[PDB]
This record gives sequence, C-alpha cells and structure tokens, in this order.
Amino acid sequence: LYISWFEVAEEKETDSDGNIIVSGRYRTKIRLAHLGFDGVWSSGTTLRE
Amino acid sequence: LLDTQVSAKVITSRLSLVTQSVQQYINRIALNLEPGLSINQQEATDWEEFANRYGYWAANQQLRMFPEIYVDPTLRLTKTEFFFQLESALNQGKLTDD
Amino acid sequence: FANRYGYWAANQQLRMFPEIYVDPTLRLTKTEFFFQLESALNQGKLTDD
Amino acid sequence: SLLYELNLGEQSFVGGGGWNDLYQGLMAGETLKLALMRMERVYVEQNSRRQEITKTISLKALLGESWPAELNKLKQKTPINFNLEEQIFVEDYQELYQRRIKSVSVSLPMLVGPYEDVCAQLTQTSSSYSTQPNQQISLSTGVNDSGLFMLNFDDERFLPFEGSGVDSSWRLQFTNLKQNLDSLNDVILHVKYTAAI
Amino acid sequence: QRRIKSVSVSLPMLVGPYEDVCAQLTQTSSSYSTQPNQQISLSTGVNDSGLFMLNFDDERFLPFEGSGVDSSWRLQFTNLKQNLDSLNDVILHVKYTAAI
Amino acid sequence: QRRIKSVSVSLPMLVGPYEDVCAQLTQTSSSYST
Amino acid sequence: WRLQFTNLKQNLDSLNDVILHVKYTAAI
Amino acid sequence: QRRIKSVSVSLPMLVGPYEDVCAQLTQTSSSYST
Amino acid sequence: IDLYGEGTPGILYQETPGAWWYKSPQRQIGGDSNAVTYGAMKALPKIPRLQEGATLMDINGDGRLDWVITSAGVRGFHSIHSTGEWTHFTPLNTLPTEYFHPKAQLADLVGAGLSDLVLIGPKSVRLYANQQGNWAPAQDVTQAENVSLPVIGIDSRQLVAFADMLGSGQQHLVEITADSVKCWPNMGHGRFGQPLTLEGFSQPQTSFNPDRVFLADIDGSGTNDIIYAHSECLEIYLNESGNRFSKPISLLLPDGVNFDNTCQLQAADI
Amino acid sequence: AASDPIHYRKAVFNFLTKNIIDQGDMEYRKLQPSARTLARLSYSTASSL
Amino acid sequence: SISPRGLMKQRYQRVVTARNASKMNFKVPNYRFEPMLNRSKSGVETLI
Amino acid sequence: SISPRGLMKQRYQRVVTARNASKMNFKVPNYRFEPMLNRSKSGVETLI
Repeated sequence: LYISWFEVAEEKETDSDGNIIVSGRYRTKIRLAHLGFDGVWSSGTTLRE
Repeated sequence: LLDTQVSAKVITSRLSLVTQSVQQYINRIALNLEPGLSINQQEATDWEEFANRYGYWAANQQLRMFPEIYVDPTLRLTKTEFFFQLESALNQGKLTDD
Repeated sequence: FANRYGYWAANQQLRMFPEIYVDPTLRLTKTEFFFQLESALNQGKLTDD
Repeated sequence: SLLYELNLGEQSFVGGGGWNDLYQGLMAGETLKLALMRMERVYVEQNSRRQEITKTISLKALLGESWPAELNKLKQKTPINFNLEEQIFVEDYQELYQRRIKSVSVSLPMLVGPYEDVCAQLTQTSSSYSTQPNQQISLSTGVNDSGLFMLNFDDERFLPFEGSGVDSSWRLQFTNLKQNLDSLNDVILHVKYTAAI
Repeated sequence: QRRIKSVSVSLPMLVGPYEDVCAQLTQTSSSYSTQPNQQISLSTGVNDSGLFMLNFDDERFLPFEGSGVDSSWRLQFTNLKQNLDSLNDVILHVKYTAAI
Repeated sequence: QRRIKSVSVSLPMLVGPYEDVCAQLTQTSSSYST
Repeated sequence: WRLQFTNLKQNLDSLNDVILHVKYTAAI
Repeated sequence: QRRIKSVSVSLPMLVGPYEDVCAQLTQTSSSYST
Repeated sequence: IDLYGEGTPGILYQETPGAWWYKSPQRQIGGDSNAVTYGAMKALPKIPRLQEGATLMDINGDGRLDWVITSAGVRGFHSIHSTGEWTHFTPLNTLPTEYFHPKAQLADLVGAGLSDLVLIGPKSVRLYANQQGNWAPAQDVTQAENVSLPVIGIDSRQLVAFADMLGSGQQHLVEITADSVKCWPNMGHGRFGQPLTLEGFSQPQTSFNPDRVFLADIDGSGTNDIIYAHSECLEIYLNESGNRFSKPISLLLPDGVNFDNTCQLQAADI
Repeated sequence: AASDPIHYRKAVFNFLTKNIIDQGDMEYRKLQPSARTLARLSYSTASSL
Repeated sequence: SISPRGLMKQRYQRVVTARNASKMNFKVPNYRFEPMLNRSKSGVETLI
Repeated sequence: SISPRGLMKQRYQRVVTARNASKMNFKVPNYRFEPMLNRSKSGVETLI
C-alpha cells in the first residue's frame, strides 16, 4: 500500500516588510509514503515541491 | 519427468512419479523459468506448505473437509486489538465475571 | 630456504607458481590504506557504503 | 579516563581561564562543576550495557604448522615474539558497531609436581590499533592464570590490557630458573572482550 | 500483576576443548510491555547468561529486565564454520515477578 | 520473649532435572502477633 | 559454665563427648 | 596480654536429617574479666 | 587409588598445592607372605591438579588413570602410567557434557569398563555415547510409561544407588527406604524393566536416617549386601540369593567406641 | 609473482566461479525434494568451462 | 493447523511490534535512579 | 608462504607500534574517575 498527502505550503511572499500575502509566490509539499511490510508506513518523502 | 538411469531394481509407483513430476513443473514455474503463470505468492506458498508433500496436502484436505471436529478456536485467524485486549483481561489477576 | 631441501623446494615451488593459491587475502604490499581497509572490513556488519 | 570508557575520540570540555588575575580566578570550580555534570550526563548516556563475551584459544592452532619449531624455541630459554589477529577474533558475532578488549587469562598444562616453580612473563608488544609502564604480566600458579589474585574488582590493579584494541601483538617468556619445562604442550588463552551493537 | 524479571538459557552438547560455543538471542519484541542492547550473545552452553556477573544492581543487565511476559524472539548460532550437528533442545530458565 | 524470624520448606520428590515444582503457601494468620 | 539440653524425648542415650573450638587473642 | 575472642562447639551424634538438636550453654562467669 | 598396576591402592593425600604423598602398601618384614603395611609417601612431578574436574579415573579403559581436564573451556586429560609417566596433555576431540547438575550422573549401564554419563530420572532417559573414552552423539529415549520411575536426590530418610544387589555385574538401580527396597531390571540401551522389591529388612522408621548405611557386597556373590550402624553395633543384612535378605548380624563395635556422624566406615582388602 | 603484470590473475575469476557453483552444490547438499532443479545452475557454471 | 496458529501468533507479534518497537523507548540501566537521586539533589542544593 | 605472511604481519605490528608506543600514553587506573569525582568536587566547593 501507498499513501499520499499534500501540505498546501501557503507561502508568505510579500515584497513589503510585512508578509501578509501568502501567494504571488508559492510552494507546495507533495508527499507520499509506502506501507512498510511490517505495517510501519515509511516515514514518507516529498515527491516534489 | 526426473527420468533417470538410476534403477537398482527399486520398485516405484506411477502415481508417485507423476506426482513428483507435477511438482517439477510447479517448481519450474515457481522459480522463474520458461514463462509460467507464477501465481500470487500466497498460492505459491500454499503449494510449498501443503502440496509440497502428500501428507502435507492430505492434512490440508482433511481440514478443508472438516465441518468441525477440533477447529476449537482457542485462537484464530480473526483478530483485532480486541483480541489482545481480551487476552489481557484473561491474564490479569484471577478470573471473574466482571 | 636453502637451509633445507624442502625449505628450498617450497621456495622454488612458489617461485614457479604463476598463481594457484597466492590468494592475497594479505600481502607484502601495504600502506596505512591497508589497515584502513581492514577497519572498514571489521567495523559493524558489511555494507556497500 | 572518561575517554577511555567513552572512546568518542578526543574532545575537550575542560577549559582554561578558571583562574584569572584580575578576578582572582573566583569561579574555576564552578566551571569544573559544569564540565563534570555534563560529562556525567554523557557517562550515563553512553554506558550502555555494552555487549561482552569471552572465548579461548590454542596458540598452536593459531600459529599453524610453524608451531612445532615455535614451541621448540619456546622450550629453549629465550623470550619470543607473538601475535593476535583481530579478524580471526571477529570471526564470531561479526556484526557489532564496536569491538574492544575487556580482559584475558591464560594457562599451561603443568607437569611440575606438588608445588614447583611455575614461572613466566607476558606482555603485548602493542595493541597497534587502539583508541612498557604496566602493560605486562608475570605468570605462575597454573590454572587460568590471571597473574593476579583478584575477583573482577574495579579499582587499582587491572589487566594490562583493559579496553585494548582487539588487535594486539605480544612478547612472551618463561623465566628459566635453571629448571625443566620441556614436557609441555600448547598454552591456552581465555580472552574477554566487548562490543557495541 | 505479572512481569518479567530476567532469564538464562542453556544448550546440551557433547563438545570439546576451547571450541566456539557461540550464539546470539534477542526478543524481537515483548509486544505487550509497560535493538539498542536488546540482545545477548552466548558462549557458555550451561546456564548461559551471556554475562559474567552475579545478580548486581547497576549497569550490566540482561537485555530484558521488566519486560512483558509476552515476548517473541530471534535466535542464532554463529557458524564459525564448526560442527553443531549433534545438538539437542534448548532449556530455558525464565525469571519473573508478579503482584498478588 | 518468643517470635518468628523466618522459615523455608521443601518436599520429597525429584520432579526432574528441570521439572515443574510449583506451589503456593501463606499463613492464613499468625493469630497472635504484636 | 552451665550447659544443658532440652528433653524432647530424643536419642539422648546415644551421645558421646563434645568438641570445643575456642578463639582468643593476646598482646605480644 | 591474653583474652577471649570467640568460640564454636559441636556434638558427635548422627541424629538424622530432620531430627532434634536442643542444647543451651552459658558461662556462669568469666571470673577474671577486665 | 591404585595407579601402579597394584591391584590394591596407594593412599595419596594430595591437594592443590598438593603433597602427592603416595603412601602405599608394602610387605611387612617377617611373618607370612600376607603381612603388609603402608610405607613412605612419594610426591612426584605432576599435572595442574586444580580447577579441572581433576579426578582419579581411567575413563578410556586403558589400565591407566586419566587425570581429568574439564575446566572453563579446557577439556582433555593426562594419562599416567604405572611408572608414574604422566603423559603429555591429551586433547582428543573429547565431547564432554554440560554436567549441568552433577546430580544423577550415570556410569555403568552403557557397558562394563566403558562407563558413561547420563543425567536422568522419571519419564525420560538421556543417552550415553562413550566408546573407549570417545563419543558419538548422545540421544533421548524413554522406557515405557507404565514402568516405575527411579528418581534421585530426595534426602527424605532414604538412599539410592546404582548397585547390583542381584550380583549380575549390572549395577542395577535400587531405591532404599527404612521399610521397602526396589530394584529395576537392567534394560541397557534406553531402558529398565519394572522394578522388583526385595524383602528381609526394616528399621524403626521414625528413628531412621538416610545413611548410617553401607552397601558393599560381602558374601562374595556380587549381590550387594547391607550394613546399618547402631548406637553400639552394626546390623548386617545379607542378600538371599539376590532376592531377599537373611536375619541381620549384630556386630559389637570396638569397646568404648560408638560410631556417629563424624565416623566413617569403609571396606577394602587389607 | 603476487604482483606480476600478467593476466594469470584471471585465476581469481576461475576460483570465484567454482565458489559460486560450490555454494549452490552445498545448498543442494541440503535435503530438498527439488533436489536437481536449481542445480541446473551448477550445470551452467561447470559447462561454462 | 496449530502450526498456522503458530504462524499467526508470530506475525501478530510482528504487527504489534510495529507499534511497540517505538514503545521499547530507551529504558535506562536498571536501579540507576536510586544513586542518581544523590547527584541530582546535590545539583539542586548547589543552586541554593 | 603464510609464514612470511606471519612475519610481515608481525613487523607490520612493529612499524605501527613505532606510532602506537607513544599512543599507549599512561592510561590510568580503571574507573578511577568515578570515585575521584567526589574528591574533585570537594576541592571545587572548597574554593567557595
């Protein structure tokens, strides 16, 4: 088995000193884990950013 | 079949050699040789677990026959942590209705 | 080797042998490289790394 | 000493300046207390049940067919160089994250009779891999000689080889008090060692 | 209550001088409870603790004090390419404690 | 004065070189105490 | 000294001489 | 000087594995003392 | 022990710094040929003598004692001639056991002269393997479950022996109370038969103790005979044909002597 | 010799190969009803010489 | 069949081992707090 | 030839020993720090 999840990574990215804008520049965690055959799902990895 | 010059006037059974040869075939597929339907591993394992041998297979047949005589599920395939919880209950202290 | 026939003889044998059993599990050649290698060999359990 | 147990390699925690001219060095002890405590932390952290086991060896078996001449010259009255091979030792439990010497004992097949002079000396020439002054042990007394009447104590005298690298080479001798030791077979070794999983 | 104290183990074999009695054991797990030094090598044959010691209170210990009595295991005899072919069954000697 | 220090107990049988000696004992009471 | 044994109906009739193991110290 | 350190004592009889032994002893006095 | 091909033994007080004082029987001067006495000691150049299972026996069946080596890791022996020739050390691919408990150490039933060790008792039979002081693997067997189980080491006013009250030469198992005695038919490999009782003995059982008891055959048949001690006597029970026991003989001790737990009986051909 | 600049060292490969088949032979020395079977690799090896 | 019962027992342990292996934690040298109590209290008073 | 292997091993030890003999250092009584800790700490507080 394999499982996957995707933390938004709403990147705070203003030009201004305050970083109120969280898009305009951006990222996102793409993640998955295979099930270890022991049942311990692998710690998981980032498939891409 | 494993058709060998070995003779020694040894008596041998058609049944038995046929069986053995079938096993050969099975194994020639179990290990990747000429492309065979190497079935899913659980089936293959059942092969080595029971069909590997007459008495093994025979016992397997016996079980699969038995409606119930002695299946006596003091343990079982079935499980949930319920089962270990149950065990914990069993093993704690001395037994009581509670 | 020349102290004795068989002593000398064995010397000759080796000096004949192109290779049969020289099998350099060890060897005259050395550098601290060699003890380093050994250290790698003897630490823990073997692995590609 | 902490490093001899810890064997983490050289790092230092003690520092100078505890003494100071102007400030008359008022806090050096506190500095030490700091070091001490953290080291204590490390101590309890790394002292870790470390796996221990012990084997025994024939020197004949180790030396192979040179043994007869070798045994012979040891019958003769001379000191004799000697070796130990780490990999051979490592032939067992050949997996542990660390390997090191604990201790050892040794003994001979006596024929001396009721009380007579068991007498010899031994030292590692070197545990070439590791990390004169009392790295030697005389022998007598026969059975499983520690060269030390003791019972796995922990204080002042110890085997000249505690924590040694399992690699070691040796120098050995029997002290000829103009007396026969010729009727002798091989020695046997009782070697003791420890290892990190 | 019921819990593990401790254990020793032994093998019967007719065996000769200075030979490698040599083995290893771990619980894979005491699944009920509550690698890092959870295993014990063996070289005594008799009453093997894997540990020259006498019920001390300090540092050298079984890999296994206080364990749940539930445990499963993985065992091995290290083949220093030597005979074992005569062997006969282990005896185990387990040590445990319990609240009334 | 008179009082109990300790005690031990044993039984006439070899169960075997390892075998299952297994039993339990308690005083129900040392009716006199203190 | 005064010495005794308690009668508990035992095999007293069998007995025979005692042995003492006395321990002492002395200044040179 | 001379003084008592300690002492032990024992009796011959093969009484038996479980059988009674029942003696008591005291010095009446170590008339010389101190 | 007799070492010197003697047929009768030298006394030999001998220890770890051991004296080797081989005080041994010599003819008395004068008198008949039968006159004998024990002369001077002789210490000798000798083995490590310590921490080894170091012990007396010829084990290989050599007519020469085989002074035992079994220490921590170290196993073998040294052989001693009638000449006192302590041979060089003997590693032999010996295969000694765990000796787990020395309790119940078997010896005889493997075979006369080639005695071998088996820790054993109820419901099971460990197996020997000694040949002439070497071994095959040992094994497991049992005699049939109906057969009564001889069992070792319970001190409850009783005695055990591997001893041939039957005088076959097979030192049959016997169990001996103050009231009953029982002997197992030799079945050699892996077995005994159901045991037979013997009759012709009792003692006041509440007055009894284990030991105070001695076991030598004295009728010369092989049927091991029995002696008990008494406050001023010995009681000697003699085996009827290997089957029962005669009325015990009452032997007064030497005058003024009484035997007790310090005292040690023995039998040897003086 | 142990150093000689010569192909003799191939003897190594020869050895290695025999070791391979020898290993197989031993696992076939184990009781197994597929008692010829994978020994076919022992065949292949041997025949490779 | 008891053999599959064996087998099921074993891999049951294994699957429980999936959780427990963490729970194994790093349970320290036994009996070690009792003396450690001393050192610790020394520290605390040092603070005083 | 294994005998020259012996010999080479041995003087290999010797040549490494050229380095190691110093490294042997003056490695003190075992575990001596554990009790000495007490003496040392006594000194340090003494300073106070």
